[PDB]
Amino acid sequence: GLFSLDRSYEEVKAAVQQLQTITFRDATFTIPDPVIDQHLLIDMKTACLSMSMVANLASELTMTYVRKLALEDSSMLLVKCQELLMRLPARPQHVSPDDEIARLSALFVMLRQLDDLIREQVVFTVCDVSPDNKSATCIFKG
Amino acid sequence: AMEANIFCTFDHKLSIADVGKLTKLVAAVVPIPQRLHLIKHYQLGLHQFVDHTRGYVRLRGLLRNMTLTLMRRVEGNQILLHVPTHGLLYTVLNTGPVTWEKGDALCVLPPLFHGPLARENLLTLGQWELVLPWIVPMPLALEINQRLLIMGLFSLDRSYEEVKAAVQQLQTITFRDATFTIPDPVIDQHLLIDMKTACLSMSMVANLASELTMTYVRKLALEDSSMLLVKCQELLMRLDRERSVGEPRTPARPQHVSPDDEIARLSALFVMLRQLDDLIREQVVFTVCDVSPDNKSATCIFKG
Amino acid sequence: LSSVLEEFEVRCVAVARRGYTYPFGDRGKARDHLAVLDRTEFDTDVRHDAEIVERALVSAVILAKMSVRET
Amino acid sequence: HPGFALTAVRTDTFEVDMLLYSGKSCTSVIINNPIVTKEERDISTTYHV
Amino acid sequence: MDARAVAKRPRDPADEDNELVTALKAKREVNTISVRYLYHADHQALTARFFVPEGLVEFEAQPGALLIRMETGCDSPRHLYISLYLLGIRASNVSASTRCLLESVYTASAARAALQWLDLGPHLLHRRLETLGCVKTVSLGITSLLTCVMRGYLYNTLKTEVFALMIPKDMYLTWEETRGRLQYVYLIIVYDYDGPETRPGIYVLTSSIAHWQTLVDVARGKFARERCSFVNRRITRPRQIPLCTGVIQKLGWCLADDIHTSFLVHKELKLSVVRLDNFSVELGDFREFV
Repeated sequence: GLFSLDRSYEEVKAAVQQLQTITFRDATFTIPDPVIDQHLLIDMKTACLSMSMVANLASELTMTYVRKLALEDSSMLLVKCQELLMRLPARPQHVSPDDEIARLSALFVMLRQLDDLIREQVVFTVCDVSPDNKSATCIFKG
Repeated sequence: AMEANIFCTFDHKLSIADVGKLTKLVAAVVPIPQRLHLIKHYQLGLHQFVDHTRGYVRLRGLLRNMTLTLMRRVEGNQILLHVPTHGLLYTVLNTGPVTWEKGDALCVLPPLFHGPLARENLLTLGQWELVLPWIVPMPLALEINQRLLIMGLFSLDRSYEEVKAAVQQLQTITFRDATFTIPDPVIDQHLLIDMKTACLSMSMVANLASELTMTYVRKLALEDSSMLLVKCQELLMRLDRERSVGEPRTPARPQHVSPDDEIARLSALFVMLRQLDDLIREQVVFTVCDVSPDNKSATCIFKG
Repeated sequence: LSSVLEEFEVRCVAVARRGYTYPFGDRGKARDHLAVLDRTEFDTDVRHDAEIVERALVSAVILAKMSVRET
Repeated sequence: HPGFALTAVRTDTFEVDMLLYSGKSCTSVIINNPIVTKEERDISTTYHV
Repeated sequence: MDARAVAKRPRDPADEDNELVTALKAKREVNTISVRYLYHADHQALTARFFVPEGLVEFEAQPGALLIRMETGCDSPRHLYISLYLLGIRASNVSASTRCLLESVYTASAARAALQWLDLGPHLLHRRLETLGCVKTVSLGITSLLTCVMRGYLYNTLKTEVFALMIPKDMYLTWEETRGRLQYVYLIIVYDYDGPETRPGIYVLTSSIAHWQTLVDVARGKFARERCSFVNRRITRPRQIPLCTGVIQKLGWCLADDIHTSFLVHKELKLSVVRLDNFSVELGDFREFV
């Protein structure tokens, strides 16, 4: 729903052909006719409003935490992060324990409503699994 | 009929003095990794998850999947362990550092004992001990979980005194009744991988989200529904002071970008939240009503 | 001194912007010097200005020494 | 000595063992049978007669 | 391993004699106490007794009113049990005439201490509160001992009468024009943002919606104006970062058909209120959102 806009309609088809597939747990799966909709447009506005506000909540050091790490340390997980981010010691600009804890607590408010748009309420919590795999006991019913 | 219970036994023999130490724990939560019937004591407790290089995040991330279970009635050679049911009353011991006022929203957290010794040692047994998670009121768990996340960002820069003093204050919480300092995640001049995975989980969204939202807000702004998207665009600049008489009024946006590589940045953004998801949402698991005198026993309806 | 005298309050008030935030081992002691720091003014007589400066710098240096843990 | 007179007051607590006389059959005392309501503390079960 | 035992239907506790009677039967003694039947032996509902100051007893003698703990600095008391009505004087949703009405009834230094405690701190009200349930069986005294339901239906002892929850008509509002056969009750604080202070906006929004996703989304319809007040403040005041716009928590559920207009009677002052009837309690927790 995000990729479809601000992009050529033929370019969207290359992503829809592949993003609908999922290879979770070895077995492949396919979405039945995904379509951009006004039902997604409210899902777009709730994300574009929430994700943009998260940009004005990270501390000036917290956003710099990546660049602080790469100058001193590197790892296989970090190497993928270097490509995902924008192309191109030292004193922190300020370190206020109260200002930092306040901006942090407000940042979690945006995330708890942000994760939920892809989260679903749990319907069952398995405890045991039958060898036949046809059925299993569960907890926390909806 | 007898109430349904979980039998448990010790492979090690119990001394008569050791059996009496369990009598103090008769009304205390004992986490269990998985629902079962007979259970070896090596499986019992949170102690099996103890690790060296692994940090505090590994304990809570596995503890959330664990099945909480009350102590019931020790039989000597066996131990009952009834599993609480949702919506029903169940006593819990005040194992946690903080006293419990009536109506507080309790929730489980792994223990965070600090430097100098206090009450702690209880059940040494075969070079093994039965540690228990702290039971804490919800508002405090909202704070204690955050104090570690800030100190992990400061792990990179112990060199300067300003951060070196600021870490000491977050290390020392100040609340009602007795304070209990939170041990420093930093050790051996390098952060543990679990807190590093947590700090990276936030640091990606802290930066990668900034340049990815710019592409989409500009097109939705034309629709002019609630008008917030136009005001939201000024928020993207992340300015504090008002703009000086110079550029840019418009927020920074990515240029060109490969047609397919831009898709990878979007999937990479949300996946970091899943590693952070254990820290995103504390959840209540007990709700006390009336509290016993001397803030020891408690009466809590079960949750979850 | 009236040109410097107006600027003097700006740099003086700016210290309070950081003094409320900077951690200390006894926040209740440093707060007293911050309270005196914001009460600074200037009497119409020029002669009183010399006393307020000592009332400020002495209260202020006690705060600044703690940042490096100076005795 | 100033110009002010002073008149402090001071209460004093005295233990007292009262006697209580009353006439015969001065009042009725109708009573219902005592009843045991049951609460439910999660371990021990308190009652209230 | 008795096959005759597994085939048995479960034995009711009522089929057995009362546990006190089982002890007396062995000695065949007859105590003066009537152990023939145990009162309050059949209650799925949970309750607890709460001592309350006499200065907050008003608009609580009628059974069915929210109790919310409120910590405030000093340990003496460590907490206070505000009424939903007493909190309405702070609410902007209440009509100016209705606000002046009940506020005169709360003319006590103890009730006056509540309004002062809301003013002393920058911290937002929603984190200071914690719902405990609803009023039942008021002690009525110099220091009332209110009983409060933690879960289940409100009702009179021996189930002789079912207590009804009372919610003021101004705080109550509806979304869908077609109620379902069932709908959950929610307490929903909604801050609207302003210069000197972020004013609270109390609401109680019963809705057939149960899933958290659709509930907050339909909530963004009528409450969209507050969202513009919040985003405007976020850019207005750098180094000032208020959180949220509103807060939702489940209060329970109701049959919807029971709802009807009603009014409280206290101190010769009628006060119209929406009247939930068979309000089973199902307390949840505050859920932050924008």
